[PDB]
Amino acid sequence: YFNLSGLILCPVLGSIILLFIPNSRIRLIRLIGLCASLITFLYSLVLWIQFDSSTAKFQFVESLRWLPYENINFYLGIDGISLFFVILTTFLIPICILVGWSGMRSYGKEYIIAFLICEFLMIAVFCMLDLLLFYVFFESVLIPMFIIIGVWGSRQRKIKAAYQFFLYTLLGSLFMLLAILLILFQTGTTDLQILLTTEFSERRQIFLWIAFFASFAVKVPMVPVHIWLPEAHVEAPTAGSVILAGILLKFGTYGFLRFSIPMFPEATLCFTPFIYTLSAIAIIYTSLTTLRQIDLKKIIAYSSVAHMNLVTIGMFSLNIQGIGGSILLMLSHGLVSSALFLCVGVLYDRHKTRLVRYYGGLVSTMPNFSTIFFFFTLANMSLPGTSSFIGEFLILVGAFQRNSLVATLAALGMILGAAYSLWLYNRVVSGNLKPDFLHKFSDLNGREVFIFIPFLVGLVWMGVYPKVFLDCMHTSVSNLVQHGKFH
Amino acid sequence: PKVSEDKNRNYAVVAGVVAIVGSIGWYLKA
Amino acid sequence: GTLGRAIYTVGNWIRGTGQALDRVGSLLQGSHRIEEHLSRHRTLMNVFDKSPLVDKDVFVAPSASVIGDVQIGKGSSIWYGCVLRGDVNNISVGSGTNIQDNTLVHVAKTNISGKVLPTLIGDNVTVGHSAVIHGCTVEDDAFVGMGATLLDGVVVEKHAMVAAGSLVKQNTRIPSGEVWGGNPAKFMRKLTDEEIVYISQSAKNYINLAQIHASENSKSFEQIEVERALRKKYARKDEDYDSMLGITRETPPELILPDNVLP
Amino acid sequence: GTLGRAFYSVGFWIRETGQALDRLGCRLQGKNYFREQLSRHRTLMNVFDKAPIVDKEAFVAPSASVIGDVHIGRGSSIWYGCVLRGDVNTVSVGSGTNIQDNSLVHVAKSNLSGKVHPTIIGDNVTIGHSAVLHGCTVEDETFIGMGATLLDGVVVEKHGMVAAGALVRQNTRIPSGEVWGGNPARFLRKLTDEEIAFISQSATNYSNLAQAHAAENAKPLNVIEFEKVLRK
Amino acid sequence: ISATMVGALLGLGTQMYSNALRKLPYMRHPWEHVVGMGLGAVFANQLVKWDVKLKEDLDVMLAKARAANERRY
Ligand SMILES: CCCCCCCCCCC(CCCCCCCCCC)(CO[C@H]1O[C@@H](CO)[C@H](O[C@@H]2O[C@@H](CO)[C@H](O)[C@@H](O)[C@@H]2O)[C@@H](O)[C@@H]1O)CO[C@H]1O[C@@H](CO)[C@H](O[C@@H]2O[C@@H](CO)[C@H](O)[C@@H](O)[C@@H]2O)[C@@H](O)[C@H]1O
Ligand SMILES: CCCCC/C=C/C/C=C/C/C=C/C/C=C/CCCC(=O)O[C@H](COC(=O)CCCCCCCCCCCCCCCCC)COP(=O)(O)O[C@H]1[C@H](O)[C@H](O)[C@@H](O)[C@H](O)[C@H]1O
Ligand SMILES: CCCCCCCCCCCCCCCCCC(=O)O[C@@H](COC(=O)CCCCCCCCCCCCCCC)COP(=O)(O)OCC[N+](C)(C)C
Ligand SMILES: CCCCCC(=O)OC[C@H](COP(=O)(O)OC[C@H](N)C(=O)O)OC(=O)CCCCC
Ligand SMILES: [Zn+2]
Repeated sequence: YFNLSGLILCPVLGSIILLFIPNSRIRLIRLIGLCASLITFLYSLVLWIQFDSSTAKFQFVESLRWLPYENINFYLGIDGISLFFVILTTFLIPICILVGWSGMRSYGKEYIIAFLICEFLMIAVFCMLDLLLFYVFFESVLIPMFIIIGVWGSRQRKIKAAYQFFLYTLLGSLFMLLAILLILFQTGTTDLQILLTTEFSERRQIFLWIAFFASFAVKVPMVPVHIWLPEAHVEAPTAGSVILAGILLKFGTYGFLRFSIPMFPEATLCFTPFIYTLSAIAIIYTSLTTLRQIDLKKIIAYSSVAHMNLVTIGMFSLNIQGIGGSILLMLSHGLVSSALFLCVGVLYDRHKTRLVRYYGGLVSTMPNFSTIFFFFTLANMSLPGTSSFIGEFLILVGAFQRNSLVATLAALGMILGAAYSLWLYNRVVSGNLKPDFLHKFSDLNGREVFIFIPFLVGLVWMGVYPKVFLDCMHTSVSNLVQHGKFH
Repeated sequence: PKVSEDKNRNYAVVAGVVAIVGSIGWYLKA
Repeated sequence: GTLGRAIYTVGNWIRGTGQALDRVGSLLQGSHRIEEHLSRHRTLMNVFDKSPLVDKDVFVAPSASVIGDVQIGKGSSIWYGCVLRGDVNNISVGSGTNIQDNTLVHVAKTNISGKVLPTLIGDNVTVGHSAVIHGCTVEDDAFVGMGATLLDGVVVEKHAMVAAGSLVKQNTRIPSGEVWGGNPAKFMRKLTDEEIVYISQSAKNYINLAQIHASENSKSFEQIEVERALRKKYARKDEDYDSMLGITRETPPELILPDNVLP
Repeated sequence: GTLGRAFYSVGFWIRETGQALDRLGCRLQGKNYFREQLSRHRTLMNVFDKAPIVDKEAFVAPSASVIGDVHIGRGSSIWYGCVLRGDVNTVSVGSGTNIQDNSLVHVAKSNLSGKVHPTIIGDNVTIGHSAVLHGCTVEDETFIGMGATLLDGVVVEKHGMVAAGALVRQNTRIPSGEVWGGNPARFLRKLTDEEIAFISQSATNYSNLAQAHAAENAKPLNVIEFEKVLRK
Repeated sequence: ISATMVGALLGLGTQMYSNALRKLPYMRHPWEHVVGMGLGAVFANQLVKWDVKLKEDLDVMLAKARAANERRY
């Protein structure tokens, strides 16, 4: 009876226990936090065992009243899509605890409080069918990320970085809130099952689609609004910055799948070229911007921006394979970008430069880090045999089947992906060794070596045999694509 | 050492104990 | 009356229950806590048969441990943590001195070199914080720096400041008007009249400062509680309501320091 | 381990509840003798699971504050004002040695500065006045000068007499029968035989003198002063 | 979850919250902790009962208002 309620309660118990633990007992704080995170991960994994990937309706649901007339209420559940996101969210956080394990004495227990709070917070986002409360938890993640960026930021310029990441989010959040109010006042409720079965007005469809796009175009970096991610992402702690591109970047893109595509069937079709003309030029402009960059963190963030703009093309291209490929690409990106930021943060925790000019010739030393970095660069390099290529090949297939022009521009993205990532790899860990700057340096010890092991095994597993991921959600994608129309 | 010998505190103490008795009765009798 | 008797009986019952519960809580700890017990530390004890003859005007802090035959003159004072151990030979502390905080005075066992003499301190002599005097023979009106480490056989003359943190070696004589410091003898400089005035004024300042510490450290329980309550009552002032009520509140004399110790 | 600390905390909770009940009962009877400022010092202060072990034949001064895992050998004296603290690791004090007035022993509390080194004191070690041994091992039959500042990692081996005011640097062994003094500890000369005998002679005399104090410092409380303090 | 374990836990939590917000060790006075547990349980139970009563006496009044509106024709 491993229901969804316990999956959210366990991080809450972990946080509550940590609150009343003295700061001196640094031995116990890290142990109990890591144990709580791992129990949450196992409790998420066991859900995959009892998933029952057969029904079109939703899986285990928990209903808790929220208004006196049961008008709108906490209504949990997963269908076929948020399950993998829940699993990956539960898996990334223990890595966050492990990476920031050595320096926990300075961080204190407040470091784990924020991470566990955000943990069950993002857990409650993906499995939340009620539309309004999905927005409550959708913007609830502002506070933990604000605190993580500000309190434990690397450099002093973190003050300006957090303001953009906050206000850009609030603007779109309230723009969406207005649409939510319009929908609730018109329909009457915000439950997802009912609200998907309401005849809307075409003139009303376009306005509400635009209102949702006001914020969902900020979470996924679009052409007009993508400045926040690099500035507010290079300036975050490695344990914290690894989930801005890990789970905090998948809200809006996944929010399109659950609250835009089946919600507004007649508006996405009318706005399809606009999304194409935004994302196709995004994958070009951001990729070109990536080349002339010097900071080690910003290049990975820009590559992440390009990957999200690519997955947006395959998501709005309504195909049974386009959406599945979008989900595979999003999971693969969540793995690879997380791994890449850990790889570029372990360098910072030893030398504290964040400049490619200083780094050079790191193959003559720390070869294990060089091998890991090369593998994850190849994964970002979009090679077949890794989970990414399975990710964007289906995107290209779905785009080309609908529009021929958009597929060529999208594949220009994976052509241009070999210009910055390979250049970074050859300019950081394969150059000429310079003893003037990097006087001394060690290699990865047992902690960061074990950190990349789950990443590597999951990468290979989902790259060579992505059947189980596609097997578990073919029904849900089929139901999502076929909606509103009957032919 | 057999009497508190304070003709002001004892009334306060008996008031406190009768208040406690009243509280427990009010919880019980209602 | 009878109500008072009943309340006293209830108090005894409550006290017994509380003591029993305290005992149970102590047992649950595994008896891993050392009980507080009582202050066994005693000032002015007898080492073998000889008592320290301390004058009436002397201030001896309760934390001090003045043992052995110690002769202390009028007007002088012994401060907190200081140890006047005089087990073997007499320690004739003069009148008007001040053995300051955490200072140690010890005397060798008449055989450190074969011609050992008891420690003697003159008059109007300041010793300083955490000094170590082991067999010295300080004479009247001499300055000792804080943390000094005067070993045996040393004699400091009048007005012969030892620098703080010094390590005056064995049988080292400091001439009057000279300032010696550092690990070796290491003469620094001559005396100045500003400095002699400073020495005299500091010596008299500690004498007219010691009596307030002497009075405060020797207040009865029924008196210290009264002073604590009075200090709490007059912690802060309020001229508004004082003027509106037509009254004035003056601090009690027992809460006012004498004007000699104010800057 | 962790479970023992939980029971220790519950013991504090129950002890304070009983203490508060005692205070309420005493105050209800019209007595306020619990508000005194009595010095709450214990000469054998401990932590959860250290409980300093002292030999019965040893002598510890009332002003001494033995804290932590301090072990005291047979016949050694623990004089007035010494601040022997042994919380992190063991502090073994040898048999027949002495720790003079206003001295102390660290264990280098903070674990940041590498690994904490336990303090070891040999037999018949005439530790001097105002010794500030900062968690260093000291072998048997040696003398430590007054005002010495031994730091962690120092191995003062046998007969390694240390001059007064020394500041021997960390992890610098003192050669046997060789004196080190000054700032910092530098070679001065070699130890002589009359001082070699004098070290043990002083140790024996100090042990006997400590026995005399312990005989006379364990005298009953002399309630005359108890009545004197109350009657004021 | 029985409207009493949540109440007792919330009362104990706010007791430690008040105690530690003054920069004191969390378990200063256990007796006020247990009375806080009791008060939290009582308040939670009464809050649940008051919510049930509020809904019950709100439905019977909303019905009256709707009936009064329905007599327009
Ligand atoms: C602030 C932190 C919040 C953290 C927890 C949030 C989760 C809250 C859910 C926990 C919880 C307590 C609420 C705690 C409030 C905290 C107080 C804060 C201050 C404390 C210092 C509410 O859970 C239920 O409570 C019900 C109350 O109405 C509501 O059900 C709706 O009500 C209808 C009304 O018309 C609606 O029409 C309808 O749609 C729903 O049926 C819902 O709120 C919910 O279903 C647990 O349920 C508790 O409520 C009831 C029914 O179970 C029980 O009492 C009952 O009384 C008799 C008939 O009442 C029964 O004969 C008897 O059998 C039973 O004993 C309790 O024993 C307990 O079970
Ligand atoms: C194994 C054991 C298991 C464990 C056993 C567990 C047992 C549980 C027992 C719990 C006892 C409950 C006690 C309730 C405690 C209430 C608070 C204590 C109140 C209290 O200060 O005392 C009286 C006051 O009096 C009342 O003004 C009003 C106070 C009236 C309330 C007193 C009621 C006490 C009767 C308790 C029942 C008696 C039953 C006896 C039980 C023992 C039988 C053998 C003394 O005043 P006071 O002026 O001298 O001084 C007070 C006091 O110092 C502070 O409050 C302030 O600093 C000061 O300003 C002043 O107010
Ligand atoms: C298309 C993707 C397919 C999957 C990717 C794996 C394919 C191979 C990718 C890795 C190839 C090796 C590249 C490693 C980095 C090269 C630079 C480097 O860092 O060298 C390191 C690492 O050396 C290696 O090359 C290790 C190679 C390990 C890779 C072996 C696995 C390849 C086969 C796996 C393919 C998957 C099989 C199918 C799975 C179902 C040390 O070399 P040294 O000779 O010691 O010189 C360093 C100088 N100094 C001694 C002074 C320190
Ligand atoms: C069962 C134990 C009752 C013990 C009653 C008791 O000790 O009251 C004292 C405390 C605080 O009062 P004082 O600051 O004067 O403590 C003065 C000093 N700490 C003293 O102990 O006297 O009362 C409470 O907070 C409890 C309120 C809720 C009470 C139910
Ligand atoms: Zn001596």
